[PDB]
Amino acid sequence: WRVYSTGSNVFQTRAGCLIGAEHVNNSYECDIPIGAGICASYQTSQSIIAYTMSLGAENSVAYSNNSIAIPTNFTISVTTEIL
Amino acid sequence: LIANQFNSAIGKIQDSLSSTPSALGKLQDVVNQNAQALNTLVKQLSSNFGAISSVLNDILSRLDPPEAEVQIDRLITGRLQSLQTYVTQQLIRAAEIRASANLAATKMSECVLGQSKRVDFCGKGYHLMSFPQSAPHGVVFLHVTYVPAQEKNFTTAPAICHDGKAHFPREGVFVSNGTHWFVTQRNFYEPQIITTDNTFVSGNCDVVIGIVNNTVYDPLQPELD
Amino acid sequence: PVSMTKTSVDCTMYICGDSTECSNLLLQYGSFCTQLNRALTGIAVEQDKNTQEVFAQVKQIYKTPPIKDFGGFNFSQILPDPSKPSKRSPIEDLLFNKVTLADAGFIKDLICAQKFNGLTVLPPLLTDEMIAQYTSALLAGTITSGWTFGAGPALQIPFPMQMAYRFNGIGVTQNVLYENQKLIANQFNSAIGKIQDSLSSTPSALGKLQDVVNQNAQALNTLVKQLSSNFGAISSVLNDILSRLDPPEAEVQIDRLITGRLQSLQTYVTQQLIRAAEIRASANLAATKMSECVLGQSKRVDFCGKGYHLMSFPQSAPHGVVFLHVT
Ligand SMILES: *[C@@H]1O[C@H](CO)[C@@H](O[C@@H]2O[C@H](CO)[C@@H](O)[C@H](O)[C@H]2NC(C)=O)[C@H](O)[C@H]1NC(C)=O
Ligand SMILES: *[C@@H]1O[C@H](CO)[C@@H](O[C@@H]2O[C@H](CO)[C@@H](O)[C@H](O)[C@H]2NC(C)=O)[C@H](O)[C@H]1NC(C)=O
Ligand SMILES: *[C@@H]1O[C@H](CO)[C@@H](O[C@@H]2O[C@H](CO)[C@@H](O)[C@H](O)[C@H]2NC(C)=O)[C@H](O)[C@H]1NC(C)=O
Ligand SMILES: *[C@@H]1O[C@H](CO)[C@@H](O)[C@H](O)[C@H]1NC(C)=O
Ligand SMILES: *[C@@H]1O[C@H](CO)[C@@H](O)[C@H](O)[C@H]1NC(C)=O
Repeated sequence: WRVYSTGSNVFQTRAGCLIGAEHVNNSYECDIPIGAGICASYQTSQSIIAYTMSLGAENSVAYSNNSIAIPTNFTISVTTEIL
Repeated sequence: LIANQFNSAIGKIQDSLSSTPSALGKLQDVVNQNAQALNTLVKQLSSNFGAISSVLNDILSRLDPPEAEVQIDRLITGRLQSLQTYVTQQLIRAAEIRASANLAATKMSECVLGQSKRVDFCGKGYHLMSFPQSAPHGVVFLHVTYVPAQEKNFTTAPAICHDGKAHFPREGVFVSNGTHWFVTQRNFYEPQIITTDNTFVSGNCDVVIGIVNNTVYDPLQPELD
Repeated sequence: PVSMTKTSVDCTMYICGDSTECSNLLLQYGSFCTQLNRALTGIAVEQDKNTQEVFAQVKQIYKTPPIKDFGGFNFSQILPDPSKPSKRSPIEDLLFNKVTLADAGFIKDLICAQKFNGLTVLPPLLTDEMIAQYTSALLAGTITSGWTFGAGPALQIPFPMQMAYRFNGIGVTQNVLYENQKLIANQFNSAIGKIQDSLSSTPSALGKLQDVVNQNAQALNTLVKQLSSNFGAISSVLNDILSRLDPPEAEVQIDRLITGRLQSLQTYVTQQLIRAAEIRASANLAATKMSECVLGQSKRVDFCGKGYHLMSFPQSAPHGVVFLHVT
């Protein structure tokens, strides 16, 4: 089959050669694992995109040598677990 | 407040299981794999293995014994190899399921019949209790946990120098509104006046670094004077 | 150990390497090769599941502040170093240089000789640069928030006050720490430096990792060597049997070669399944230690090092994890 190899959106990953998926500059959470930190998903007029997966949101804790944070309110949370 | 939060959370569990269809995949996959194995085994009956036909009675109804033996031996070799493959993979899968059942027994003994202090063993947060429910070939735990969330900042100090003595909290921590000093337990903000009954004395106040100067109210002195 | 090397084997290039007649003889055996590819693909997925289960405990990436007044404690041998191309701690650098890794498997030796007979190595899903980012997030959360970042929102606290809480956990009254802060700081720094030197000197330290790598390579090695056996045929080269004999007599030889090579593949796949079960048990133990020793304080005896446990720090290693238990 050769009707995909025309391409014009070829991409080179450390796992190999990806044809038929456009590369973005964003970073999302992983949907379909490809490898070497590259995942791919189906999003926007809809297409298949390949990106570098994002570990999570960046956070910075305001550390200091005389400062503490204490809660004031609480939440009762019920989660499930299937075995 | 806690009654309303608990009832509401159980209702959200109800709706989340009622709507999301891919929740029980850990059970479902198990069933799928078993059926898949049996399926492959059945269609191994249709392979020739090098014989004239995959139907045994067609070898019997056509050939005389001194070569029907030769073809039947080939068929027997192939089918016996298929059975040994199936039995080995069933043994390994049974080992995995036994490990999962031992983990489920441990969670039943520790999360349900008692209260656990292992972190992230019985859900996320500080564990309060658990309830089991049955599922087809499996178990489902509902872990009820405590998660604290609305925080403020305060400025602390490890000790209080009062009269050349260092006072330490019996339980809690010293905090500041900005102007005064209070004693607070470590997971819920409720300030109290620093008395003698919730602090203990240990040594003088020239050794601890970062000690702040304050006063400690004694409950006996306004009783006498 | 946490994971092993993801390996894929193609039957038809292994058994009937580049032949049409051998493929037609192999189709009479049914669906062995679909079964083998399913088993090896299951192992290859489970490896990434192991690594994701161990390291991805939190879903925010904390960062340590640039100021480093931790009351006298000095975490410089475990915190990441910005003056390197890969942002790693120097203990992680020693751990990367100790293991003589083989079968790297990126895009391009003995690895090529394995590669030309249908044996491939897949790359892992998480690189070595993101596992270091999870490790740095775990240390930043531990030294700036205590245990509370694994149970809700991260709440900052001064470090010697956290360490006083940790003495109060094991039955020692907290005035012991505040009257001996300099002594504990010096003992902690000296112990970390001795860990550095002892790991830098002893060469047989990481055998638990190394053995895993060795065993996998050994299995692949003997699989390749099974291509050189006759199994009762006139040659071990399929093209010679094809280039000499007529089809109705060469079919008998080729069937014998197919039987032997298929038995070799089934032996290799069975032993890989059992080793994958062993590594998964070890990865579940590593996940339990990460949840209970690092994200909290344990009271189980000898679970998190020998003595009364105070706290722990994780570091990455090639296909594994290294805990430092402070006790
Ligand atoms: C603690 O949090 C709870 C919710 O988690 C607060 O309860 C809500 O209070 C508002 C008042 O503005 C009501 O409108 C809501 O109906 C309440 N929710 C529930 C579930 O009852 C509570 O007020 C908070 N308390 C403090 C002191 O902050
Ligand atoms: C420090 O905490 C005290 C708690 O008493 C706060 O002082 C009170 O302020 C109210 C007015 O808002 C007065 O009516 C009370 O008499 C005060 N208490 C005392 C003992 O004098 C004070 O607001 C807090 N500091 C800050 C900056 O909020
Ligand atoms: C934390 O410990 C490190 C140990 O590596 C200290 O770094 C050393 O500091 C001495 C003092 O001048 C130097 O002679 C060494 O060359 C340093 N070694 C390295 C590898 O940098 C570091 O100073 C300590 N932290 C603080 C804040 O003092
Ligand atoms: C913490 O509270 C102090 C007030 O004491 C404030 O100055 C500071 O900005 C707060 N930090 C954060 C991160 O909220
Ligand atoms: C915290 O650090 C500051 C440095 O600006 C110092 O002045 C202060 O004494 C320190 N506090 C404690 C409790 O060590």
